[PDB]
Amino acid sequence: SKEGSVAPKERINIKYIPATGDAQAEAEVELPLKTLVVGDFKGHAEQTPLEERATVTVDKNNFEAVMRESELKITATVKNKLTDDENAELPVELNFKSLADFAPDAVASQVPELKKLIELREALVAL
Amino acid sequence: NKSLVDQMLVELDKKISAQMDEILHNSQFQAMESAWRGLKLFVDRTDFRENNKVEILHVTKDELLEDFEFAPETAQSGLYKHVYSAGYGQFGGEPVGAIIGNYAFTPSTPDMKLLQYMGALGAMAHAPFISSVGPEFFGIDSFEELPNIKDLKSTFESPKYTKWRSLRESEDARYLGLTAPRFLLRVPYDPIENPVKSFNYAENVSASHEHYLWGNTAFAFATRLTDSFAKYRWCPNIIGPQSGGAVEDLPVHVFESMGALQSKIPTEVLITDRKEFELAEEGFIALTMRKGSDNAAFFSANSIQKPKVFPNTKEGKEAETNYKLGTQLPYMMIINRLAHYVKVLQREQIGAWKERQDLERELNSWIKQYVADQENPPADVRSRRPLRAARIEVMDVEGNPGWYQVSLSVRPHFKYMGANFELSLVGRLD
Repeated sequence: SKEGSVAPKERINIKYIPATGDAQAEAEVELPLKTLVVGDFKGHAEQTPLEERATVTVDKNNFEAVMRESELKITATVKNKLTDDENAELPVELNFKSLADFAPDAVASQVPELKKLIELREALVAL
Repeated sequence: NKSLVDQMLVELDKKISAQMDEILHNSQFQAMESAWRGLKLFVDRTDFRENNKVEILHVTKDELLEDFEFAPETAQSGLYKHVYSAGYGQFGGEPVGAIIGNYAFTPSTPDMKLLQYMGALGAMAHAPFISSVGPEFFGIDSFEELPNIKDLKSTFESPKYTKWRSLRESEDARYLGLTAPRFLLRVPYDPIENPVKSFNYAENVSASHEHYLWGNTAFAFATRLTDSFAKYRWCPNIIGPQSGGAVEDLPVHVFESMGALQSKIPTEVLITDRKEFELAEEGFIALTMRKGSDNAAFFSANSIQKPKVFPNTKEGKEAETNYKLGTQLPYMMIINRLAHYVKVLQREQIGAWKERQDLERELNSWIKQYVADQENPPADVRSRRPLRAARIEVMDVEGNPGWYQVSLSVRPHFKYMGANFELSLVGRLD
């Protein structure tokens, strides 16, 4: 209920109301300025129609969880410059979880044709 | 012996950095990294402990166009159901305040049909759509020739742009804003300045400036909307170096020029002020770099719609005055917030014993909340009570009882947007 409750009527009826008596006073929540950021956020088209896919609430407190659940992906081809050939291409297959994954460290870990050179560099440094 | 091992380390770092330059400059990877890193740049500069929510919907442009054309009208699409029907017109929901498009727009007929339809969605849902003008919208390669274009007003008369000039004159161009040039998200890597773990990487950025990570401007404009709302519970304050529109903290990149040092500009160009006023007259929001700093500013936030010319009489200048108030975003955000409060609060009175003068009294006492009509209010009280006058007329729909017809007309505080000065030495003056 919303009006509270009273006892059954007695000789002395005492109940408490909001005694401000504020006629022409109505309650509203301060409406959120709900910005709807719409942009290309995944590496592919989805077959799911636009009315069925859902909005994702993002704050500061779960942004890594939003990038985590988003299951990001890029599958593409780059020019390979570990040798002296133009036709030599390097296929990459990456997986992304947070904004650490765009650094050259994690990118250096997620392509084995660079990961073996990082480890080989670790062989040359340790000697 | 050891020096040969170190030379093998330098050559090997040239190899791994040589490949890493090719992966990190991948165009799809720049799209992903630009969208998400720019998204965090928007997110962490807002203040979510002051009732702001940002929602994410993964949409590419081709399914906005395929969606809208597959929809029988604008009123049954998917995005109309995520913005309007699940929001503004749902019992108990919350209105969409603004829509930020992480897109880039060309003069191609799919893009202008997209902006006609998003003008319609912004019409029925009271949500301004903000996006980015791409480099080929002006007829040039990239943004580093805005000092080299002689005249924009004579550029836009070509028959390439006929659809665009058909778009500005439409009555739904109050709800669009297209933003001019982009800006940096990320300092290019270096051993010292932005290091990487367990490796020596030195990002060799060439003369071609696509190798930088460019983020969207519309995110930065969205930081100005959401921050202004977090301070002041409204969004009229997005238009100055000091009034609220200042976007601070941009990354710099000091790199060796032909013998000297120079700062690579965080925006693509230093827009001179004549060029800014021209972009403001064309309906664009010019992100202007402050030269010698790392700070940028919106000197203007006009919307798309062409400001009309009326005859030079008394009534003509009043009607031009109203029509240029209508076509600028720091006033349409005021009318958007009034439209949202009027919808959301005036659904809670359906079923109360109201007469006509009841709505006059309750709306006038409702809107005396937002009137700041003293002699000289300071900047803050103007910031949180934006409208200076309000004149409400309530009439009945005759022969359809109870249905009331209301005209709510406001007069906002004019924000200082240009002046002409004439100076003259003289004697004899008092």
